[PDB]
Amino acid sequence: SGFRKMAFPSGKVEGCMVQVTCGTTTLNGLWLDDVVYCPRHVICTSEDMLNPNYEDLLIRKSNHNFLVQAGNVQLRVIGHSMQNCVLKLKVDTANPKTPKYKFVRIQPGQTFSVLACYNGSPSGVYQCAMRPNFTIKGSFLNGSCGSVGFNIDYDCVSFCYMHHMELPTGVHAGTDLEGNFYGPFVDRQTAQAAGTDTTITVNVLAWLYAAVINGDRWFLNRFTTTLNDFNLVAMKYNYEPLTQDHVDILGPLSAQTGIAVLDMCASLKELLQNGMNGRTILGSALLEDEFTPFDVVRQC
Amino acid sequence: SGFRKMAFPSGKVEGCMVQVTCGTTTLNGLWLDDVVYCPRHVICTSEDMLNPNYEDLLIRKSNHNFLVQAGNVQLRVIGHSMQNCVLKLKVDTANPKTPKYKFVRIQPGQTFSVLACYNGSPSGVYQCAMRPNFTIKGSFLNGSCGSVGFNIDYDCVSFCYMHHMELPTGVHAGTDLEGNFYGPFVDRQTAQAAGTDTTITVNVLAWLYAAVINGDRWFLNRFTTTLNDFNLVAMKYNYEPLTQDHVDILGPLSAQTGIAVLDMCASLKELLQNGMNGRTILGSALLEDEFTPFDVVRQCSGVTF
Ligand SMILES: CC(=O)N[C@H](CCc1ccccc1)C(=O)O
Ligand SMILES: [Cl-]
Ligand SMILES: [Cl-]
Ligand code: NA
Repeated sequence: SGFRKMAFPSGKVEGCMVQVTCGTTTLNGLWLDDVVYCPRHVICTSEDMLNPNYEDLLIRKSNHNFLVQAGNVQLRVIGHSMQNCVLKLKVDTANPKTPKYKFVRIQPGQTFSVLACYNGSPSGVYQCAMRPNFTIKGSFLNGSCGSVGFNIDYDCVSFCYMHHMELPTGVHAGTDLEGNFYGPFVDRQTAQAAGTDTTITVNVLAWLYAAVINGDRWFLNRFTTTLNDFNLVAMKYNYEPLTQDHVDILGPLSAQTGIAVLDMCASLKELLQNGMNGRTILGSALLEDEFTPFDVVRQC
Repeated sequence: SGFRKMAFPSGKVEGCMVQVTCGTTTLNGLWLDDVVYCPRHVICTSEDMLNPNYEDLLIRKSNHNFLVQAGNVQLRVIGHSMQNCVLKLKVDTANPKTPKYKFVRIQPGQTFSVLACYNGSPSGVYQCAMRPNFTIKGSFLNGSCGSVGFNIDYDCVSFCYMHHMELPTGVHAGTDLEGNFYGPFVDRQTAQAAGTDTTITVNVLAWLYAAVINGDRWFLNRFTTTLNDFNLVAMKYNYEPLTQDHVDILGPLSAQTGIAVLDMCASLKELLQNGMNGRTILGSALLEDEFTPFDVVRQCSGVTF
């Protein structure tokens, strides 16, 4: 037993990380088969940060303006194109370490691992969630752009995130591996701000079910709630509305513990009213929202 | 910016994980050069685990009693020996993915990454501290025995931990890679309990420095203190004593933030005596003690492997 923030093993992603240089700008690229994916803003100069014309900056590049390095090996760029906010550099070598992979666009509430990289080398791995405001609370320094987020279900790597920028509140914005931004953000240094963030209600409930599976019962109560009454209370605490989809998704955890989803909702209403009274749940004195129903069933 | 519980990249270790089976027991092995390391308790039945005679159980077994599987490849065992509570299975093939590595023994308070594995297959990686009572607060299910803990320094993997068992409190016990237990534990089915734990003071301070580097500053104050004064408050709150060595190790973070260690100790004294008054530090309502000073320097400067 025990309950930990756990990331996927990073090895299958490590063997895909390269350094991409264009101008004086170096960041990370993802090398799959014969394509290197990286943030298109690698082609921006210091005066092209506010309103870059990516189509114009790209057409002025030759393949040999792109320096791609896989460890000590210079890769030969033989093609360049742009898909949304992702630059794709065709190279003359397929990565021999390419894992089985796919590209998946995730929804808010979903979790994934991030392999934080600098100069094409891995620094560390951690778990993140896509926040309801379409940001992630990452750990990223200058040089981290092109680091990716991923899940590994059953030997196949699902790439879901590529890191593009830090917003003024210190949270992170990026794209799927088709180059489409999560949320209303753009790859320009024009003033942008995340929407008000909310707590991921379904994930809190999943983590309360995990606490019960690990033998915590102190926060349970004898009450139930309607789905509608729960949402009226929870939104006063900046909690996301719980949908009938979310209720359904919790069904297996409901069945394993024999606590109905709306009984557990009453427990969460009460925890929001009382706080923890100097107690902890699974080692936290806050209600944790970065574990999904799927994460809890995998780990428990 | 941002600050997360961050593991080392696990790829160098993923290439060393194998499945070891002896009779009805399957758990994980570490394949380095031509030796597979695993818990010696792989040779035990249920009966055996109550009062095992490992010497006796092992001399009975032959090489062919150990089934070692590296993905879909059987390795041939050509030798078996025991070192303390670890079994060494010599195999006929050196691991071609053996990284630069050494075996190291860590101290309580030091952190490392665990690669959680099942049937020889890597499942998850997480960061954890060797607790002052020599347990780790792990996440392990049936079949995670032989999962390992490590640090990376440049291109060298330092292996520091092998998982052997769960204690009745849900915390975990194991050995270094030379088979020496961390803490007062034995590999038998018996009544064993974790000693009462204590907070790793130098790590809480490191984490307060991480918070300041990330602009979380409300807990800072005009006051300073002394080791002796702080250590009387520490002892009272079940905190490890702060040594001069610990002050020295925080040197870099004190320099890089403009908060002296004893200035930050005065912040920590006020937090222990007063609580957080409904506030949070780096998204926690508790004082976090599983980041070392080196963890904070590494994460906040982007050290790479
Ligand atoms: C050095 C670096 O990594 N800078 C990025 C923003 C760099 C950028 C440039 C052009 C358009 C959008 C974003 C960050 O992490 O904040
Ligand atoms: Cl999703
Ligand atoms: Cl309250
Ligand atoms: Na102070």
